[PDB]
Amino acid sequence: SMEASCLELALEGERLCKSGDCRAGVSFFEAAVQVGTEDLKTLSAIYSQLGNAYFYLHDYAKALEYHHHDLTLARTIGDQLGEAKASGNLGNTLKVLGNFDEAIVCCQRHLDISRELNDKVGEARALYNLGNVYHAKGKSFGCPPQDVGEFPEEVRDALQAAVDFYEENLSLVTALGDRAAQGRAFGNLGNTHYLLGNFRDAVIAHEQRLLIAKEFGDKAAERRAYSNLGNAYIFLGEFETASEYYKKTLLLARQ
Amino acid sequence: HMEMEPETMETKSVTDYF
Repeated sequence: SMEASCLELALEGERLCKSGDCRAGVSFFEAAVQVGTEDLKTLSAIYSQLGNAYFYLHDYAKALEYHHHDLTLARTIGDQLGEAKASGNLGNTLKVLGNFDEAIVCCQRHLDISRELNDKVGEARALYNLGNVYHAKGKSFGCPPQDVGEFPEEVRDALQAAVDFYEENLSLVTALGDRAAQGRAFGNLGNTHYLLGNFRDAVIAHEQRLLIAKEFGDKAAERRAYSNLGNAYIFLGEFETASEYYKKTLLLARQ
Repeated sequence: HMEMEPETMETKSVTDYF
């Protein structure tokens, strides 16, 4: 039937994206769309795959559109988890585009549904996703030195809010034992502090990020941590310190 | 200026049927 062949093409697409070549994976997903199916669970899944595929490819407009169809459809068939997820992805995409307000609503939904269903895994991710949004939002005021000295309570509020999500996230992910996740949260938590002017707090966060990076054998994350650490010391005045972390950074990407 | 961590996207599979 047309079901079977649509099922095949998607399955392929998954292994293709799973194995690095998402460009071709997209094509197989689109193809499976072109074939189509009376099973909307499956279709829903496929649009999602496309949404992310295209997200990774930096074509955010198309990701938005594919997740919006996913979201709609999950609502259509009463798939709460599916709606939680599609929300998340749409939210993140909206963040990337700079439509923070609607992004917040979308990520907020993801959270609420994940709480309802008592999905702690999903709950924590949404907490991280929200973190990034409020971060991005507060970050996108004017430019990122004169900032830390003077800026509006409604921007503070936006950043402090991220901090609160990150911390909550962290807490959650300590329970689930997810080192990777602590990795991500720590980094962004630190930059958020950096902007807020909490530089000693910044360091702590990135030291944890670095440690976790080293533990995973992750050079890019090592690459960053040193970088972000350089910046904070600079703001405390420790230039000889900064000088070295910066050296390590340049020294790293070499290796 | 600052270096940030990647996003997480939740992910659905066809294999969820199985």
